[PDB]
Amino acid sequence: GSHMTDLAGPTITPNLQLVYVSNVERSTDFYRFIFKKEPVFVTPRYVAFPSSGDALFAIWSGGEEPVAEIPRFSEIGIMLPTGEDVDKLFNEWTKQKSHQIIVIKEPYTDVFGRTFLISDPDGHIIRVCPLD
Amino acid sequence: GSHMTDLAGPTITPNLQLVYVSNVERSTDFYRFIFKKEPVFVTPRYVAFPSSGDALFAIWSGGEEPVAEIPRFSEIGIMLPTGEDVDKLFNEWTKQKSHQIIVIKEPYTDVFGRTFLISDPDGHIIRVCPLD
Ligand SMILES: COc1ccc(C=O)c2nc3cccc(C(=O)O)c3nc12
Repeated sequence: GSHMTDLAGPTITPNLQLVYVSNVERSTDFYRFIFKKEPVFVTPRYVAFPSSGDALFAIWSGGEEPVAEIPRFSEIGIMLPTGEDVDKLFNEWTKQKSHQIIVIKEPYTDVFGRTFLISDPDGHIIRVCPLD
Repeated sequence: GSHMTDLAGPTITPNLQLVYVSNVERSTDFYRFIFKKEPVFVTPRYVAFPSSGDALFAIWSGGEEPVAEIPRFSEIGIMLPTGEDVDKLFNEWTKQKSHQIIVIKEPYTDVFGRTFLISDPDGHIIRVCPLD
């Protein structure tokens, strides 16, 4: 070709979503349950789960320990194909008994569509909604 | 009738990384600059950028406004092909003259290799680190 397209560095993508956890074992168990998936990389302080493409979601005990009382300003979002899927997942999580699932917001409509919020063991906010 | 017996729900993936922002237009400009990409969609309150694959990174003014000095317990991560790419990006971002970038931590080798930290306009932590 005549196409010198690789002279400006690698692409810059927010391909990691990382949350600080108090205990990696407990959070690994929690996210295995939420995602119905095994992690792709496991170490005692850092565990990664797949996202789309080359992106990852990771839990890490090397940051600052989360404090329950402190308000949070970001969310771990899970986009499902349809609004029916959102309601089915809410029903599944709130009916099953083994795993504690803390509901923060009941299903409602927001900018995302039909959506609900739960908390993880360290107070991280998880949103379920439809695909864009 | 149906010839399918699969009763599984849809794949559950953390495919939305969402942060709360005070000034959507300001944050749109910031992220357009650091990602060198246009948003997928823009509304007054809600803007998304591509992450990898089908995943998105989004900014939203409809949550709770982030407050300076409230500690944060999560990071927006940017994973690059090599450690050398990490140092090169820090040089690029600190050399350019057109956008203020607040540096939290200059480059160094952590337990996972070369890394640095910056802040976004609303105090969200952004980490640059290596894939490998
Ligand atoms: C923020 O933390 C990380 C980011 C990206 C990584 C790339 O795979 C990564 N890998 C690790 C491998 C071993 C141990 C740790 C640890 O932090 O103890 C790791 N932490 C990592």
